[PDB]
Amino acid sequence: QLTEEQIAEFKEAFSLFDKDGDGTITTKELGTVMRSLGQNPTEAELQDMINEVDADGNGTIDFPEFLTMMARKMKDTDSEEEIREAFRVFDKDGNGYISAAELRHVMTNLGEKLTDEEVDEMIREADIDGDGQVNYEEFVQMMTAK
Amino acid sequence: ADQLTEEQIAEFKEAFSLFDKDGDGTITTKELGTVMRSLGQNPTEAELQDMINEVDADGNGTIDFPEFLTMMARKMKDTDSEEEIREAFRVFDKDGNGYISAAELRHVMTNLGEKLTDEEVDEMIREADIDGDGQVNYEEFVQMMTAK
Amino acid sequence: DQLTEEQIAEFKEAFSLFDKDGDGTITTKELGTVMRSLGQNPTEAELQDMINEVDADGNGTIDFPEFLTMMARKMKDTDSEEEIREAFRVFDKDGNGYISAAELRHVMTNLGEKLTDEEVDEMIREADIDGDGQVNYEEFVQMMTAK
Amino acid sequence: GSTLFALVRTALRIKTEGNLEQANEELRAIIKKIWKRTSMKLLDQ
Amino acid sequence: GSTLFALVRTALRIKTEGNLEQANEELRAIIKKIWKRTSMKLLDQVVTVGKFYATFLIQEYFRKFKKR
Ligand SMILES: [Ca+2]
Ligand SMILES: [Ca+2]
Ligand SMILES: [Ca+2]
Ligand SMILES: [Ca+2]
Ligand SMILES: [Ca+2]
Ligand SMILES: [Ca+2]
Ligand SMILES: [Ca+2]
Ligand SMILES: [Ca+2]
Ligand SMILES: [Ca+2]
Ligand SMILES: [Ca+2]
Ligand SMILES: [Ca+2]
Ligand SMILES: [Ca+2]
Repeated sequence: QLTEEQIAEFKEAFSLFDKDGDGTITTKELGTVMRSLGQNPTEAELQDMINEVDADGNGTIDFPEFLTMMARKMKDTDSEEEIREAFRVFDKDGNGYISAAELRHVMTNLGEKLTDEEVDEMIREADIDGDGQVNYEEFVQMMTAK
Repeated sequence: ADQLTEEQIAEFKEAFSLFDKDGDGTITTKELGTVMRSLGQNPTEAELQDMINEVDADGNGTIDFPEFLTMMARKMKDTDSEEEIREAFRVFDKDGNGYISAAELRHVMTNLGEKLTDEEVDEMIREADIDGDGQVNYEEFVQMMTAK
Repeated sequence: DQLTEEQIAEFKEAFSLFDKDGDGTITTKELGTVMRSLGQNPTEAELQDMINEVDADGNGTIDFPEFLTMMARKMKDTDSEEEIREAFRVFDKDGNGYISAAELRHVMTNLGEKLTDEEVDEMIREADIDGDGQVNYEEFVQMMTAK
Repeated sequence: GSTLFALVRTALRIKTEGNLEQANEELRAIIKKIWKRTSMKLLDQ
Repeated sequence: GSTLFALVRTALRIKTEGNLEQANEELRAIIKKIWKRTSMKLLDQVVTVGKFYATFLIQEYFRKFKKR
């Protein structure tokens, strides 16, 4: 289920967190990453993160455990019903076409902030017939591929 | 050359590697023939020697990078002169109406033997079309010819 | 009309522009590099013929005595205006009949002259009689057939 | 004679065309990844 | 649980947005290069000249200019 690209991506992410590169992630390395992101976690919160994925209870996180969590949490959302739902919401006005404004809107309600030009680019790539908008069939194809 | 950039030298070095297969720092007639045949050409042993002789400045029979670079720096003319850009524009702008249309660029590329999908062509226009009116004027072309 | 020692010196100055390696002879290769530096692109056969026209002893290159002979002869012949026209074409890069400050700078630079932008504009300004900012053939002639 | 040069120019043209096609493919992959994660995070609401 | 996932997701998102900017800039660079390479290639497409005395005439003019 997990593609070669996904495993590679998650491995890089694991490495970034594994600051000293000793193959395991500690609460401290976790703290460093979070503070670099401007967050201010408590020792309790850091401990909880480790516990959520520490399968062997050794106290730290190795890649296999990191990957297990990612494989499960990052599961593909491509069932017919899931796609149908995502399309219903993307297409805010329900007119059957996802516009730039509509997508550009969703990118805020998710904090997924992108520049106006990038949003337009996402539309273009999904807009197969080039009518400037993304309909149901086009959205489905975009959600199911690779 | 100094008139040449650090990036250009890097490009040329990569180009040189496309011929120096074993990466021993020299291009032999054999390596040259191997590339020429991959390109659909069938050179005679003689024609290959003649090609080497064209740039083999120290006359040792093979082409090293400095010799390769000397030829490239010389042959690769940088169309930066206001005069060069002007004439360049005229060619692209078939009907001379002051704008390069996707249609015109399209012919130009297909004629030159360039392999670009109509989509890549539109991409070239869109990238050059500063004001976004759907075509490329002289000033925009100027910006495209002289940029980062 | 004779050849003053000063005139000979000026001819030597032109000779030296072509004798790039200072070995005392102008070769087809050197003429080639000077012509390309002035906007032209002669073929090897053309370069050879040009050298042959001046090479009196037939050794394949031009020495100063040969260069002087040809230069002194052309100076005497005033009837012709093809020389000035020739000088015009050297400046007129695009060949549109007008010499811009840019085309003038280019030549100056390639002839080993380093005049300030204040002198270049000074030259154009002085030679541009109809005030269009550039020098046409008629203006060039006047500028050249004067001090 | 520019014969060697013409060869180099063609080799580089081919490479450049490859670079363009490869860059477009990467852009398409990134954009698809973003559409999918956006919908993922969306339905997660 | 699921708090470490939110962190990783935040990290990946940043990386992905960076991948996009870099991909866009790479494209602009290649396109610019193609415009240039096409142009210079296109310029090569376009289809008794003594110049000794002419050069002399130019040097003499420069001399006179400096002496005026
Ligand atoms: Ca570690
Ligand atoms: Ca563990
Ligand atoms: Ca809609
Ligand atoms: Ca569409
Ligand atoms: Ca080799
Ligand atoms: Ca050699
Ligand atoms: Ca046109
Ligand atoms: Ca435009
Ligand atoms: Ca010499
Ligand atoms: Ca001689
Ligand atoms: Ca001119
Ligand atoms: Ca004038």
